[PDB]
Amino acid sequence: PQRPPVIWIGAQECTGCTESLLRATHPTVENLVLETISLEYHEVLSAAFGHQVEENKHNALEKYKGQYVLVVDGSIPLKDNGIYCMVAGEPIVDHIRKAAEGAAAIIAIGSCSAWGGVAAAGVNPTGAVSLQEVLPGKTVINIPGCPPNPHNFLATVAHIITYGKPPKLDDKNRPTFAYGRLIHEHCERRPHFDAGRFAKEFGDEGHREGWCLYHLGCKGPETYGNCSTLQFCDVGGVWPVAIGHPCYGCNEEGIGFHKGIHQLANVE
Amino acid sequence: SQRITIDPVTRIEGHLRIDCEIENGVVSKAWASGTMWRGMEEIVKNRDPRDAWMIVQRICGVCTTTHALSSVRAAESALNIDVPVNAQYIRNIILAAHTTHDHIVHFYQLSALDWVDITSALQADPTKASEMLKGVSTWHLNSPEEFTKVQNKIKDLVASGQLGIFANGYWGHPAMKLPPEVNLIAVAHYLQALECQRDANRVVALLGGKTPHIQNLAVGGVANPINLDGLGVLNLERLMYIKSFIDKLSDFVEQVYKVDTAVIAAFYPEWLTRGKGAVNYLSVPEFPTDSKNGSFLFPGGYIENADLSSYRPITSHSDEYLIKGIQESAKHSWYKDEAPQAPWEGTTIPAYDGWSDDGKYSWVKSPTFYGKTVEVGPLANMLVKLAAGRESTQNKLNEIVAIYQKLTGNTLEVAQLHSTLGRIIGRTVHCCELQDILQNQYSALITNIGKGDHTTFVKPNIPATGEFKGVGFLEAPKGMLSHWMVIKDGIISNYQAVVPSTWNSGPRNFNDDVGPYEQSLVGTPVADPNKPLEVVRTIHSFDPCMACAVH
Ligand code: SF4
Ligand code: SF4
Ligand code: FCO
Ligand code: F3S
Ligand SMILES: [Cl-]
Ligand SMILES: [Mg+2]
Ligand code: NI
Repeated sequence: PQRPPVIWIGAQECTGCTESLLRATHPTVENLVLETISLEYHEVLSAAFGHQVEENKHNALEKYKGQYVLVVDGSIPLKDNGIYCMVAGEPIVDHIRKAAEGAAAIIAIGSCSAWGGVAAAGVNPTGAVSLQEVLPGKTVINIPGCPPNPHNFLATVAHIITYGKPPKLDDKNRPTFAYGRLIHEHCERRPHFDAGRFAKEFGDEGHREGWCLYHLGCKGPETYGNCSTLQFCDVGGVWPVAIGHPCYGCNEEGIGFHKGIHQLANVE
Repeated sequence: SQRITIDPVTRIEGHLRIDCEIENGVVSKAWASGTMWRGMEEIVKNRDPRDAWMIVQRICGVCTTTHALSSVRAAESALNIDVPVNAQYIRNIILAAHTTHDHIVHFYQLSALDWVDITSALQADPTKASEMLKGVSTWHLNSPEEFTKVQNKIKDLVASGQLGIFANGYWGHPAMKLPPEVNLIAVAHYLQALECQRDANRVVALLGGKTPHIQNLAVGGVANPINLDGLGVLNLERLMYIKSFIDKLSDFVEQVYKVDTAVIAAFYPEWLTRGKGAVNYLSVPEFPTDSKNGSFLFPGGYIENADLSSYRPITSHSDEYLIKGIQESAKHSWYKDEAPQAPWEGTTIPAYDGWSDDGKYSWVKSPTFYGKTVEVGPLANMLVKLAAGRESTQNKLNEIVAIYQKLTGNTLEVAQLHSTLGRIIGRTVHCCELQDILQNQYSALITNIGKGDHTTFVKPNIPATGEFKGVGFLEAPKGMLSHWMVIKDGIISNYQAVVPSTWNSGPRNFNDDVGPYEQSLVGTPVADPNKPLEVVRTIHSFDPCMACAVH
């Protein structure tokens, strides 16, 4: 049978959001590209290069007009008329706006495309912005994290394929199944927070008993996500706090890449 | 002539003793004995009906899930509750995936060492072994390289001098007929089976909350919260994860287990002519798919005197013909009340007095159906599906017969299925057909959630006066299971389990008639009475579970 088409364009990306797919199990990346979707453009895996791969992009945008999912990782740099990311001699913002015209659905995978992320932090050398800022007339689905668990992306695509619409979204256009709750409102160390049982430094007695990481700078009280429940890598028990380090807030604009690791969060 | 005892029987669940009189080199008479009792029916008495399933699940951890499901069905029967269809899809996926694990582990970990000589595998040529399977299997892990790695693990274990659970085995016995190459193929498949059964139990875990001993049931439905858009509940990501494990099971079942079944029959063809335990068979229908506890995917029925053409179909778990026929006796069992009892009126009063050949010799009761002895389990199940004209069952049996024909030049007729190898074949056919059950019920769940039905639970009410009787039927891996609950003044006043290994392992009955294990052994050739491998081969074909049989 025919498979649903996907076009993937990277802007100011580190490739970590593509690499999340190589950890996925349901589906694995091989079952994603042979069974679930037709990946029509993705520069990390493509056999074709150069003028051949730019022809196959143009052919797919025509063939599948109105039908494809467009995915972008990385921020989009507006400073100095787009020149901080140039592909085939043109600003990446022009390739993204052209591909958005014919898309059936548009997804910002990762904090960089969702809200600017690390690339837009500090002084913001390149005038980096989000995918939604570049496409003001379109509904962009945001899947933040640095990178997210890959299944936060894969189960969003599956809902579009299987049931013919996107999952339910919050007021930042994030899927509720993955981003509907604060990490601290579903964290297994909340009993320790409640009792005043805190780690004070890495390797101390409370740290070595799995106590709450609030006084090490945990950003769980101010970060929406599923890191404590879905966790990572499908082996069981693996997320930053379970390994012994505070949440940094990488999902959440104004927290990750802004606040220091050891700066304390506000508590509701 | 002489008398032998096999105690313990190993590579079963629980505690079994088998006695045999041998005359002129053949078993002339046998006794089956369950040697451990707990009193699980008495432990659950006087409790709230909603609590029973968590207690009686612990009748058995090999057939985990089964007593849990039968118990909620029994309370739902007494109370007149219709289970939500989503709760049926979830219960069905759990039972089908559990039963896949159970049958694979029985064929490989429990039974294979009756037929396979691990020492002989050290003499095999790995290349010749791989060449034997060309045009017989498409399995991707039959290479010479795989078989050489397996042979080297056997070589290392032997060289250590610590054989442990592989020691003092039946190596070189005259009833061991496989060539060295086929012994090495079987050991490689034994190890590969452990990966497939682990995948099957990952399906069970994601819906049950763990395994062994699931924790997602309720009188009224299930505890899983269906919400595609919810964090921390049964959402689309969790359903995709379940599907990733369902899809891993088929290739091993079809290309390894199904093919090995035909190969064992090709090397042991006289085992198609012995081990008949009964002439009557019973199975119940299974996998309900409607909103009113019916519309089963697999059929049930009753066969009398081995006549498939005149069988009686069973299409409902409320069938009064099935309900009214079932009784149990304790004449030759260690309980006080001996006359046949309908389970709603059953007692379980212990009366141990030691072993007597003509008196009491087991903790297992003796069940009958309108006064007759009956075999349950995969041979019953397969023969009822063939009587019903079920084309899926016909076709799967035909695939096993076609491999046997290619290997031997001989065919297999239905008369040859009433035997130790026919029983083994019925189990394999069931495991194969269950893979379609899993695909069907996963698709049904996804489609129903998409129509906007997220319902999973109907909260029960239990009147504080009145007497209510309920029965929960289930087609378990070992055969028809029933749990019988009486409710009086809001609490359990009687609880009786009649379990498939009770039917097959129970001792002589109120009329001194012989049950299936004891009948199956008459005529068994025994080359060495000190090492009675031939007896253990026939008994293992029934998949004994003595925690189940006695409870
Ligand atoms: S969101 Fe994080 S992992 Fe993804 S492109 Fe940006 S820096 Fe890399
Ligand atoms: S501060 Fe962090 S570690 Fe402590 S309970 Fe909240 S989310 Fe968990
Ligand atoms: N299958 C199984 Fe256990 C037995 N006998 C039950 O029910
Ligand atoms: S740093 Fe990021 S990965 Fe989760 S635990 Fe905190 S939102
Ligand atoms: Cl839903
Ligand atoms: Mg009983
Ligand atoms: Ni059991």
